[PDB]
Amino acid sequence: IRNYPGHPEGTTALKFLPKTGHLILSGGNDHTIKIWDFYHDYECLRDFQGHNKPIKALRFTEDCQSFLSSSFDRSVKIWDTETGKVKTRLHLNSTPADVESRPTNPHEFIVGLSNSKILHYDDRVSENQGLVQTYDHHLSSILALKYFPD
Amino acid sequence: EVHMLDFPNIAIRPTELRLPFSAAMSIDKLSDVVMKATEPQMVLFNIYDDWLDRISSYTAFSRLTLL
Amino acid sequence: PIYVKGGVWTNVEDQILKAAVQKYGTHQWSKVASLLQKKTARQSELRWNEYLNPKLNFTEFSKEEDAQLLDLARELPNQWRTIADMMARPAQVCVERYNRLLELEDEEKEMLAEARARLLNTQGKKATRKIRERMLEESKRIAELQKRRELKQAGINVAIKKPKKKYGTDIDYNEDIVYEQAPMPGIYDTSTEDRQIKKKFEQFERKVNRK
Amino acid sequence: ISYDQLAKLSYEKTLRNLATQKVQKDTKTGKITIADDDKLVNKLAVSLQSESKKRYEARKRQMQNASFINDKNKQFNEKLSRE
RNA sequence: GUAUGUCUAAAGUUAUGCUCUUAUUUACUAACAA
Repeated sequence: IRNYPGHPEGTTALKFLPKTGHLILSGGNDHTIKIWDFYHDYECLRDFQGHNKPIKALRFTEDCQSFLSSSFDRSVKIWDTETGKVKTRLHLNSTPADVESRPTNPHEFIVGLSNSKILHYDDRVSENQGLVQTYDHHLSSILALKYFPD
Repeated sequence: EVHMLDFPNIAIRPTELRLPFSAAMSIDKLSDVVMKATEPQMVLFNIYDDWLDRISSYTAFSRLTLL
Repeated sequence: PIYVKGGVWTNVEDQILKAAVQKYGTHQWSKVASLLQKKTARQSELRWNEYLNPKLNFTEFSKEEDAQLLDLARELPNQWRTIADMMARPAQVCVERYNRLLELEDEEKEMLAEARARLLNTQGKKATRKIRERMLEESKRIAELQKRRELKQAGINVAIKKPKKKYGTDIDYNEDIVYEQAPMPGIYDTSTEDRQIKKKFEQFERKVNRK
Repeated sequence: ISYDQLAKLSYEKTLRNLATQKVQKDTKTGKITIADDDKLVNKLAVSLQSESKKRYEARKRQMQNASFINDKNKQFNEKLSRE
C-alpha cells in the first residue's frame, strides 16, 4: 500500500520490535542495519556493523534493548537498540545462517551454523567466550530456528 | 573384575538384592546436571545432606532407598 | 495372541482371499495365507479349490446328469474325487447331491485395511528405498538451490558443485557434446540454417539469463 | 491395415490439408542450394506443430476417460479386455 | 552386528466439516532393556 526505500542492495531481513513494538528494524544486503518507526515520519538511525559481509538474520531479545545479528564472514554481533555499542562475536568457523535469543531471559542466546553445530551464549557466558552446550543432531546446514515461546 | 586387577585389596560384592538406581537418575537436579554436561567431567554430590546432620547414615539411606 | 489356525470362512475373508488369488495367482498359497490373519495356507488353497474358484459350478444337475452321477456311484464306489472329475463338478457338492438323491468387526476391518494396503503396495524394498532416495535427493537439490539463489540475491555468485564423479571416465554432459555423432555430410547446403539455429540458441541463452 | 496403406492414406489426408489453401549448384563443393520461399517453410513449421499438437491433445482426452490396483494395471487389464 | 552406500573435511576467477483435549488398539521398527 505505502512504500519506503530502505536498502538499495537486494536481500533484506525486515523485523518489527516485539509485542509493544513501534519500530521497523531491517538490515539489508547492503551490509548496514537500519532503524525506522511505525509513525509515517520515517526516522533513520543507522546501526553500522564493522564486519564486511552483508547482514542476514536479525532478531530482538524479549527486553527490546539488544538485537542479535548474523553475517557471512563467521560474524555474529549483538546490538543495543539506540546506542549500538555492545558485546561482539567476530570469530566463528563460517556463517551462522540463523540466530535467536531466549524469549524469557535475554542472556541465553542460540546461534545456528552451516556446519550443523548449534551454540549457546549466556550473558556471563558471552563474557567467558564459551557455550552452555552445543547441539549436534542435525547434520545439514540448519538455517532455521525459533523458540517455543515459554 | 578385570579393571579392579590394578589393585587386589578392593573386594567385589555381587549384590543379590537389586537396588533401584535406574530411577536414581530420574531425580530432577541429577537429570538436569546430566543434560548440562558438555565434556568428560564428574560432578559429585551429597545424595543426602540434612539427613546426615540429623541422623546416622543408615537412617538416611533407608529414606533414600524408599525414594 | 498366537494360536493354531482354522475356524470358518467369513464372507469378507473369502473376498480378501479371492482378491489375493487375483493378485498372486493360484500357486503362492503362503502369501495369500499370510494376508489372512486367521486362515492357513493349506486351508486357503483348499477353499479356493473347493468353494471359491469361479471355474467350478454349483448349478443343479439335470435328470440326465443325475443318472450319470448315480450310475457312477453304482460303478465307481465312493471314489468321490474321481466321480467329481467325471461329473466335472467339485466333489463335496456332488457327494451332498448324491446323498439328497438317495433319500469381531474391528478385527475384520483391521485385516481389511492391512489387506488393501498390501495389494495396493506391489514393490520390493529396493524399489521403495529407491523412490525414497529419489524424493530425498530432490529435496536436497532444492535446498541447495535455495542457498545458491539466496547468495546470488545476496551478491555472492556460487557455482553449483559437480556430482562427485564416481569414476575416472565419468561424464558430465554439459561440458561438451555427449558423443557427437554428426549428421550425414551435406548434399543440400546448410550454412544459412546453421547460422539461424545458432542465433536462436544464443538468443535462447540470453532469454534464460534475463529470465 | 498395413503400414504400407496407412502411410499412403495419411499421405492422401495431408494432401487435403495442403488443398485447403529454384536450384543452384556449386559442383566443386557439391552444395545444392535450393533457394525456396521462406514463408512456405514457416507455414510448414506451424502446420506440422499444429498437427502434432492436435494429436498430443487427442491422447490427453483419451487418457482422461476413466479390476486393478495401479495406473498401469488398469490399462493392462484394458489390454486384456480389448481381446 | 554388519556387508555396503552417502556425507563432511575452507579459502573467495576480474560483468553491469474442522480446531482442540486426551485415553485405547493394532502394526512395524528398534544391537535399547528383559
